[PDB]
This record gives sequence, C-alpha cells and structure tokens, in this order.
Amino acid sequence: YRIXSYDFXDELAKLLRQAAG
Amino acid sequence: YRIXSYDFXDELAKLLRQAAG
Amino acid sequence: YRIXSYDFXDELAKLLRQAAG
Amino acid sequence: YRIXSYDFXDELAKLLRQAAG
Repeated sequence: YRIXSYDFXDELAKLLRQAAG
Repeated sequence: YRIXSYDFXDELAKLLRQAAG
Repeated sequence: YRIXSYDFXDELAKLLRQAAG
Repeated sequence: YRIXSYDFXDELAKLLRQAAG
C-alpha cells in the first residue's frame, strides 16, 4: 500500500504496534 | 482517539499528511 | 484523501468511530 | 489489534485491500 515512494502500509502497521505499547 | 496517552487519532492524521507530501 | 472511488479519509474515520462506539 | 470486541487491525486491512482492488 505504497503512495509513490512512501511506505504507507508499513507506517500504519508501525503506528498500530507503537500505539499498543 | 487515544490509547492511554498515545494520540492514535493525531498520529494517523500525521501519517496521512506525511504520505501526502 | 481519495483512492479512486474511495473517500479514504472518511472510510478511516468510519472505522475509528465504529470501534470506539 | 482490538478495541473491545472490534477487530480494528482486520477491518483496516480489509479496507486497504478492498480499496486497492
């Protein structure tokens, strides 16, 4: 789920992780 | 939209922004 | 924030509200 | 990635996937 060269999918996965400790 | 002190709503907003320039 | 036919901003906002309700 | 009984993780994954095809 990239948006041009931004790794959107991965950044959201990382946000979910960090939000959960 | 928070999980304890983490502002999940704002962090998600910041990603949508960062992914959009 | 659009992806084709999706108002991605609004679809995300829906999931936030569905979950927090 | 749950909020109570709501599987946020999975509903997000489904949204991304469906909006990409």
